[PDB]
Amino acid sequence: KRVDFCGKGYHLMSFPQSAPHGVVFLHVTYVPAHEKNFTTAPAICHDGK
Amino acid sequence: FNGLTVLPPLLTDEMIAQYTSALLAGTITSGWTFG
Ligand SMILES: *[C@@H]1O[C@H](CO)[C@@H](O[C@@H]2O[C@H](CO)[C@@H](O)[C@H](O)[C@H]2NC(C)=O)[C@H](O)[C@H]1NC(C)=O
Repeated sequence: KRVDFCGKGYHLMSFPQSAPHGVVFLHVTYVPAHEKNFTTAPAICHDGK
Repeated sequence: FNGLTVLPPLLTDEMIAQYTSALLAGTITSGWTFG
């Protein structure tokens, strides 16, 4: 859950692999895209509530 | 000076201030999604 600890962006999981004197991690990340603009409001008034 | 020298840093203070300002603007405006 700690941000950017492993993989740039939201993290899903990872795969390990060996190397002659080290390790290699493959991080799978989720990246949102195709953003659209909208207009919001914090609260809705109904029946005086 | 008798054989000792001082080298200048690669990044000047101005670009450091620019990075700090960019980070601050990004975190105020977009929250955390920009990270
Ligand atoms: C949200 O709506 C605004 C209003 O149209 C859009 O704002 C544009 O933003 C770009 C980049 O800053 C400017 O170059 C345009 O002039 C803006 N249009 C205006 C002020 O009419 C914006 O694209 C929409 N979407 C988002 C994600 O902000």
